[PDB]
Order: sequence, then C-alpha cells, then structure tokens
Amino acid sequence: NGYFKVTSSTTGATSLLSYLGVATSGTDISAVLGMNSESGAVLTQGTDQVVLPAETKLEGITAIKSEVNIKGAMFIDQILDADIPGIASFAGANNMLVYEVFDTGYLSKNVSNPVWAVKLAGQSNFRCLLSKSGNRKFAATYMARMHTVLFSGQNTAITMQLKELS
Amino acid sequence: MSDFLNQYLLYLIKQYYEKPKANAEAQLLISTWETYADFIANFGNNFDIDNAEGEVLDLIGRILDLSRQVNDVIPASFFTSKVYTDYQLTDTQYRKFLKVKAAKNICSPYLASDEKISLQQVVFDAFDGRAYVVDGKDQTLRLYVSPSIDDDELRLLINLDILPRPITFRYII
Amino acid sequence: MSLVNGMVESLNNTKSETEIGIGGYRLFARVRETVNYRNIVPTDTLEDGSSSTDDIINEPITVSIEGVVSNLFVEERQYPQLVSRDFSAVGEITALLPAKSQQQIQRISQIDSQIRDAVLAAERAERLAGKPYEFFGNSGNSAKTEQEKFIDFMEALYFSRRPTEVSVNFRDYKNMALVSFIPVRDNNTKDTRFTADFQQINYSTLVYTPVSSPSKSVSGKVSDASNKGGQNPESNETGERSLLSSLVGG
Amino acid sequence: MSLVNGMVESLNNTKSETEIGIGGYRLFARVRETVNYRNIVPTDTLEDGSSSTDDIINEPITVSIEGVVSNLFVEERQYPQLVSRDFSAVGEITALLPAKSQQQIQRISQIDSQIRDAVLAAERAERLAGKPYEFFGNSGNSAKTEQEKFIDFMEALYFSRRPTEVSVNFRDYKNMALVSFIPVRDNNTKDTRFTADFQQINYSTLVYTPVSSPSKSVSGKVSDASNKGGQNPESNETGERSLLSSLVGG
Amino acid sequence: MASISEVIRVSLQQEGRAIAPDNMNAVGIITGNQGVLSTADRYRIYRTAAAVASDFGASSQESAFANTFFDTTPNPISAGGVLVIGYWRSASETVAATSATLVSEQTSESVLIPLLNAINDGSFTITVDGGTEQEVTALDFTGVSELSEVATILNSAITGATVSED
Amino acid sequence: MRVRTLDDNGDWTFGRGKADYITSKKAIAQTVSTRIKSWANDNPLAMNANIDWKDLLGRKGTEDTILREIERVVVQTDGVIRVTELEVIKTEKRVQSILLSYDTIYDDSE
Amino acid sequence: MRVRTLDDNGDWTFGRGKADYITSKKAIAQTVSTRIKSWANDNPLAMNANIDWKDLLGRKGTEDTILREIERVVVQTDGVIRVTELEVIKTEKRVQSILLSYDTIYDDSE
Repeated sequence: NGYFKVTSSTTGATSLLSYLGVATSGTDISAVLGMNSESGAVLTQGTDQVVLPAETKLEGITAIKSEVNIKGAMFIDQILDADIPGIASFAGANNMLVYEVFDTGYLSKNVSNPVWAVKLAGQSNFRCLLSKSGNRKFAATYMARMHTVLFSGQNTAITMQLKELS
Repeated sequence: MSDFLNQYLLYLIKQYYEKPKANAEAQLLISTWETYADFIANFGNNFDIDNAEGEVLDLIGRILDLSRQVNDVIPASFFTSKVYTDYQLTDTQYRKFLKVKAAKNICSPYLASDEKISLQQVVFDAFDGRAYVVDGKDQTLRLYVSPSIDDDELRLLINLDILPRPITFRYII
Repeated sequence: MSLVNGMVESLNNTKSETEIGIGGYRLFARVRETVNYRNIVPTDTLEDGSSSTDDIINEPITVSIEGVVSNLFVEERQYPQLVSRDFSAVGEITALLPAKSQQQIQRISQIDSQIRDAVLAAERAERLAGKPYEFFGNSGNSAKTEQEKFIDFMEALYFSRRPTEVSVNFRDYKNMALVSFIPVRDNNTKDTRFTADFQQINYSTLVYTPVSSPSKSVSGKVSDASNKGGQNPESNETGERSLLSSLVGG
Repeated sequence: MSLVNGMVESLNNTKSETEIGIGGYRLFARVRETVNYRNIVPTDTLEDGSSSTDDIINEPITVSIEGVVSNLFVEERQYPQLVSRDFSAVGEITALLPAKSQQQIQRISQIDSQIRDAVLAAERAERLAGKPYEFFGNSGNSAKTEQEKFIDFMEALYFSRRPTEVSVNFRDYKNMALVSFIPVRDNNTKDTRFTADFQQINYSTLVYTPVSSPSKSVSGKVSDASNKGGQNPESNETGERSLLSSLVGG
Repeated sequence: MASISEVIRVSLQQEGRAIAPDNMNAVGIITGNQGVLSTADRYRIYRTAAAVASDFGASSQESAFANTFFDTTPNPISAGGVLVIGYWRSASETVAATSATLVSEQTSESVLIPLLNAINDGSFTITVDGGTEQEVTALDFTGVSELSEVATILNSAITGATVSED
Repeated sequence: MRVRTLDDNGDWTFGRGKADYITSKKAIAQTVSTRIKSWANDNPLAMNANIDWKDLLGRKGTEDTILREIERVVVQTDGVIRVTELEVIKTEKRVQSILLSYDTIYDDSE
Repeated sequence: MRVRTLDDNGDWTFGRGKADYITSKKAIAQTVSTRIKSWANDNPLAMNANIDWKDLLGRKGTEDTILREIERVVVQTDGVIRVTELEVIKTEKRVQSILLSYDTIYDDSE
C-alpha cells in the first residue's frame, strides 16, 4: 500500500539502526524513498524476545476507546457485577454508549442489583438490556439498531420501541 | 406446541392471543382439526404393506387377491396384537407374502428389462433384498435365497404360485 | 345513496405525516394544488314528490398539481419515507403440506429458485403498488442532476401505466392515474414548471367478499371461483406437441 | 401493463451531450420548451374490486418548442455534431458466394455501379433517418443568411414527411414527426419566432423477432417471411411483353 | 404473556373529569338529609345522574332531583357547568367522633419516589395520643415503585396509627 | 347489532348463549373499544383491519396521525355518529393518554 | 434466469452442464458485468447491443453520457431494480474508474 517495509530476518534485539543513511558514493535513494532518518519513517526496533503482557481488566476497553473513537460498544463476555459501575462511569466520561445484557435474575430494584445501581448513579450512557435466555447477541442487534440515524436529514432521530431486530 | 397449532394461532388477532380463555378456546378448535391433519399425514405412514396390521393387511390381500387363507400350516414366528387360526398366516408372514404377490403382479419375463420392470428387480425387492433369480436349462428358474427364510415359507410360495413365474419355476438349497 | 356513507368513506383516505408527493417524489415545490369533485345531477324536475330521490351520480375526482423542480430543493419539515414492510408471510400456513423426501423437497427448492427469478419483480411491484417512487427508487447516480431525477421518475410513472397515490394536503388519495403531465422550461429559469392532472380510479366490490384485503398467503385461498372464457383446444397450433410416447401404447 | 416497464423504457432515450436541436439545427434559441404526456383513463368506476386494473391506455407524447432564429446566433457551450459512421458492412458476409469468372464478376461490378447510383441516396437517408440536418447538410452558400438556412431546413424537414429526432433538455426523443411549424416575423425584430409541435411516433413489435436491430448486412437475412397481396398477372397491360422468341419453339 | 396492552390500553373513563365550579353554570340542589353530606362535607360535585345515585341511591329524593335535572336535554353540563349537592342542617346532626388525621403535601409520585429510593435508612418521630415519642430508624425505601408502597411502609412503621395514601 | 360480551379482563365468554351477547349502545361501546386495539397488518384475513400500530408508535411525530386514525376507526363504526377526542396528559412518563368521546346512534331519540 | 458461468479471466465454460450455470443474484451480476462490456455497433445481430464505446471513449466530454448510458444498460437488465453509481478516481493517469452499485431483485424479501 505504497509503504516500504524492511524486516530483518532475525527476531529479538535485531535493531535496524539505519534509517537508510547517506552512502559514500552514488546518487542518494534514501531521502527520496522516505526511509530517511529525517523523513517520517517508523523504525520500530525488534522487540525483545517473547514478551508476556499480563491479564488486564475490562477497563482495558479504554485502550480501544483511545484508538478508535468507538461510539457504542459491547462485550462478548458478560461484564462482571463488580465491574459494572466502572464501565458505566466510563460510558459517560468518554461520550459514548455501552450496551450490556443481563438475565432474569436482575429484575429487582434492590441496591445490590447492578442495573439499578447504574440507574441510581445516573449512568445514562450504560444501556442495560434484558434477555431471558442470556442471549448476548441481543445487545449487538440492539446496538446495530440504534446507531443508525443519519443526523443530517429531517426528523431522522428515531425512537427505539417496536423496531425489527435480528 | 407443534407446527400446525402454532401457524394456525396466528389467525387469532392480537386482542385475543393473550387472553387465557380465548387462547385456550382457539387452541381447542385448532387441536380438534389438528388430529385430522395428523391423521391425513400418517395415513401414508400407517397404510402400506410395511406398517400395516390386521384388517388393512386383509384389505391389501383383497386388493392383490391373496387372502390370509392359504389352507396350509406353517410353523410359528416365535421371536400381543392379533391371533388367527393355525391354518392362516400370522401378520408378519402375510405381510411379506403380500409383498411377494405385489411383485408377481408386476412381473415380466426378463431378468434385466430396460424398458419394463424386470423379474429380477421386482423379486429382489419383493424379498427386500434376499432373493436372486438365474435361469436354468429346461426353462428352470433357479432361485438363490438368504438363509434368513425357512424352507417352509418358500416351498409354500412355490406350492401356491405367489412367486413371479412366467411358465416354469424352481428353487435351490 | 346513503347519507351515512358520506362521512364514513370521506375519512377513508387519511394523510400520513410523511407526505408522499406525486408518489414519493416530494423533491419539488407545489405552486398550486387543486382537486375537482364533480357530480352528475340529472336535470329535469324529478318525477314523484315523495320518494324519487337518489339521483346524484358521483364522479371521478381529479387532482391537479402544478409545481416546479429545481436542481437544489431544500425540504422544510417532513419525515423520512421508510420502506414498507414485506408482510406477505403473515398468514403463510405450511405444515399441512405433504411429507416428501429429500431432493424431492430440494427439487421443489430448485423450481422455486427458478421461477422466483421471474415472478419476484412483479411481486414487489404489487407490494409497492400505490407508491412507485420507492419501487423505481432514488436514482443513486451522481451524474444525473435533480431534474434528471424528476423527469426520469415522471416518465417511469407515466409509461408504467399503473395508478399511483397522490397527496394533496390533508388527503393521500390512494389510486390516482396520471392523466396529464406537462413540464415547461422557460428561457429565464433553469427549473422545470410542471402541471400534472391525476384522476382517481375508484372501484367498488360487486360480489360477496367476506375478507376485505387479505395477505398474499390467503388472497387466492379466499378467492371465489374465477371464470375464463371458452376455447377450442383441438384447434391450437402454437403447442401442438405430439402424443407422448408413453401414452400411445399406454 | 407492467410497473417494471416504466423505468426500463423511460431511460430508453438518453440525451447525448451534443444536443441535437430540431434534428441537428441547434442554431436558434429555445424561448420555451414543453412536452405533453397524456393518458386515456376510462372514466366509469372499474368493475371488479379485485383485479380489473390495467386500464391506463398510453398516448403519443407531443413536444412543443418555440424559439427564435436570428441572422447571428452565438452558441454558448455545445460539442460539435459529428457525422455518424456508415456501419453497414459490419456483418457483411461474402466468400460463400459462388466462384464466377472475370467479366462475369465485372459484369456484376457494372450492374452494381449502375444501380448504386439509384439506391445510395435512399440508403444514406435510412442511415441518417433520425437526424435530417446532416442529411440535408449545412447550406454552405454564403448568399443565404442564417434565416435562409433555418427556413429552408424547416421546409425540407416538413416536406420530407419523415420523422425526426428532437431534443428537449434531458431527453433526445427518437422519432418525432413535425406536427406544426409556425414561424412569425414581427415588424419590430428582424428575427423569426417559430413554434414547432412534434408528436412521437411510438411503435412496438407485434411479432417474434430475436434480433432487435441488425446491420443492413443481415437485416433482410433475419427478416421473417413477408407477405404481399394477390394480383392477376394474366390481366396486366403495362408490361404485356410478348413471349420471348426463344420460348415459342423452346 | 407480553400483552398488546403494554403498547396500547383502552379503558373506560373513571373519575368524573374532576372539574371545579368555575363558570356561571355551577348550579346546586340543597338537601337537608344527613345521609352522606354531613357538616364539613357541605357539598359534592357531579356531572352525571349515576354518580349522584351511587352517592345517594335512586331511592332518595336527592337522586330523583338529580334525575329530573340531567334529563333536561340542554342541561348545564353541556355548557361548562356542574351540579352540586349542598347540605343545610335540617334537624340535629350527630357528628360521630373522629380520630386525629394528618394529611401530607400533594406529592406527584414522579418526584417522591426518585428521592426516596436513595434513602436507605428511615427516620421518623411521631406521637399518637400524646404518648411516648416514637422514633423510626429503619425504612429501606429503596424497593418502592408507587406511593402505595411507601404508604404500606409507613403503616408498618407508625405504631398506634394507620397510614394510607389517597 | 349483537356481539359476545367480554368480561373485565377482556377474555371471551362461552355459555349463556343469547345472554352473553351485548344488546346495543354497549355493543357499540365494546366494538369501538376493541376496534381501536386491532393492529393493522395482524390479521391475514384483514390486513388493513384497523390502524397500523407497529408503524405509528414506533415512529416520531405521529400524534396527529394517531388521532386522525383513531377518529377514522371510530367514525367508521356501525353505530357511532360523532366523536370528541383529544389528548389529556402529555406523556406523563412517555405514555400519552388520549380522551375519546363519541355519540352512539342511541341517546338521540329526544 | 440461468446463464453459463465464466471463470476468473472470463472465458467460456463447457462441461458440467446444468452446473456451470449461474443460478441467480449472481447471474444478474454476471449479466450486468458483461452487458456493460458490449460495444454498440459490434454485433451484426444486435447493432444497438449496448452502449457505444468507440463513440464515447473517443470523444471529449462524455463522462456524463458514459454514466447515463451505464445507468441505462444496468437498469434495463432483467433482475436489477436501482443503481447507485458515480466516479471514484479522476483519471489517475487518464483512466477514470467509476463505482457502480445496484440492488438486484433479490435481498428485498425482508
């Protein structure tokens, strides 16, 4: 895609020190190519040998949010109760929506019920959905049904109720 | 809640799908009609020479001219549903005789008839695949059988002319 | 006839908020907009003085819309036109049909895939019968300006020879037939000033029909015994296939 | 009939950029420009309430163009009109024809040179059927002013009695027949203000034709068996040549 | 069984529109019978014969007068008007001993509940019959969806008295 | 017009034939009450049964058309004459409650 | 509509009769794809086969008419409904590449 990648064969502490520096003779190809050190050439050095990142928390969504400008997200795996408020706060603080589904056991209004904890906390951006079976996909289609308004025509702002899902 | 009941309940308009009495009543009508639907569907299942017992078999006999009365005695298929006289046929034997008779109704004097149905094909699937017809010399019709058929039955079929036979016939043991 | 029928079926055409235009093409401006309710009242003084009434024969309403179409129309306040649903399988009632084996089923599947390609176009047409715009659709090509789109849609509606639904404010009349479409282009304005007269195709039901408008899934099911004329099959040539070889013997 | 036919053959006339005028004479100015799509919808309320549709009979589109012709017209932005190609020999398929000797060939050459002089005019005419302007051609003489050229071209088109193609903006209709041509000359402007109504000659194909429009080289080849009426040759006088002397004996 | 009813309900009008005698056509019928309008209930407002009956019985002459009232074809309620039954003490009204009451402020049920559901613990001081001051120190109002429920909670809390919502 | 009565919760009634039937002025009441409740593209035997709800409560800006369609259904009812209907609350949470009043063909005998 | 499939480079396919035939929604795809490619005054059996290329890529100022004629060919195809097409590059050397999108009669079954 118009990029020139140059990879050393060896892996691990394999620095390509040069950005294609000027040679002693011959017209210089380096600068015109873009490999040049003054040029905007990425030179990610060979990382050390096999590296173990630890096991993050669902708050690792931040890494996605700090890279994509997602405006509505879901998790394939269900957010643990103890971590719902956090992500809920996150939903507000990053000007986005997060859709999460819960099963039948959460149809109460006690404080311990996490969804009502969200409602009391005002986390209006952490949308909660209900699926008796636990069918997670209900969120995606719901997400896939909401973020669907071209905000340029007249009255294209849609409600949600009674709309076909997948 | 099978297919019939479900697809018919969609004709209940939505004021009445959820009111328990109305839904129960519509289900009552649908169910009573559904037993007829099931009967029509299972007529084929329960009519043919395979899944037939008692009177329908006899009906098949009278449609293929073979009464359970062979006037002969055959030993019992000791491996209740129905009992007859000794000199009649227990069901399973009379079933598979009727299959043989159905075959011999559509016989033909060709072992590999390409145009019409052969003798070989129809006698072979008469016995559900445990028969084998090869001709002889003085118009003998040698007939190999699997050992899952007692000699009494086959000798009876030859002695009643229920096997397919143009002019001459025989068996082998 | 009855005085009661008046209000009853006067409200039978209610204008939705979405404001269908000449059939979904609202991208013009309505300079003028008229309807013509007419009546034939037989002239001479009616005969009895007691009951010889019921003599106001009705007439096909015409609707005249003259407007202008420009390259750039900015519509003020109107809701989007959303594609109507395909509510054909609402009563579709299978599961009484016979049990038939695989590749006896799948042979039917191939036949269905084989003639759906030849029927589904007209099926969509009848599904979208009133409104031709979302049948023909937004032109979608960036080369054709807006007057392109208005002219080619109008020609498609006109050659279509199918009645359309036309909305004057406060009424979305259901079966208007395009009677006259005159677009004019002065040499002092690049827009197109068009006058379109439509005429309603009003038609009532003569025969006993318990069901007003059923699904496609039962529309033929509740149909009464239709009638076709006679014909002399012994005197046909376009299909005089010989007798099948399987029959001459038998 | 079908709703599908609408968009299909609504786009069947696409206006080329070159903007043919009244047939290639674009050297005037279009003061006004109208088309009249009409329809005959039978009036009385249609009979059934189920299927008695298909009752919008179509009509011949008319196209009215009123403009002015001056001695000096300066055209703003339009591409040149280029002479259409003579694509007659595209399928011309010789080399199966017989081997015949020289001056048997050349006798045919003389016959061909002999009747090409009598057919090639009408052959070009049919090649240039739609567009009469480049058939009649630019007048080419410096004596005749531009109004000369407009009048003599219009008279040639009118006496030609052949349909022409007429372009309203966004459409170049293919077979327009000149219905009315009224040029007017006020006594306060040396130009000519002319109104010309054309009417489309729309005609479809009744009979099975696998090939839509073939070359001249196969147009007769794929023609179906044409029919002429009877006649009584024994009762002709205009050519009652005697019997050839080579036949009376034999 | 998710009914159609939760997307549309269609019922019969229940309260008599609960209007007040504002216009000129606020006409009255004064009874003297201490059946239901005792002192301090000096009047009742009606817009139909049947309600007057249900509070008065088709047998009592007051319902008869209401019947001959509403039977006039252009009756007052057809022009922004009400009927009202009064009460003048004809003879020796005996007002039965009452019990002390405490009517609270007009609460909209759209604001009381959201404010209550955050209040974990309860706190009341009430006194009945001038007895020992009663302090209520636990009212888990979290699980409340309508004023009937807080009414029940207060009923269980305030000993020596009954709590109702109306 | 007769019609089978429905009990309070609106389920059907069998038994007491010719007596579970509403006589009049209440038959109109029941028939309007549940003509309003008939979603349009529900019944395969009447696909324009009554007003289209899945396409009117699922779209913004239909209150006027809700009201016009309710007036259409009510007026086109065997037994009613006039209507007098408007909206009384304003989506107290988001549910709006409209007030519908109609003059049956009865109570016009003077 | 059936039609013989063409392989990647677009040559014909023989053998596997009744199986080298494209069934649908792809038969439309193939048929539009090579209806675009049918120069007009080529076929002596259809001299207005499809749009005229020798007289549209050989003349200046036809991009609008190229697009209108491509829309004409595509729309007049057994199996398509709509189009959505425009030009995506601007003659990157001098070749312009246009993007053509059309809705077949399929994928409208909801």
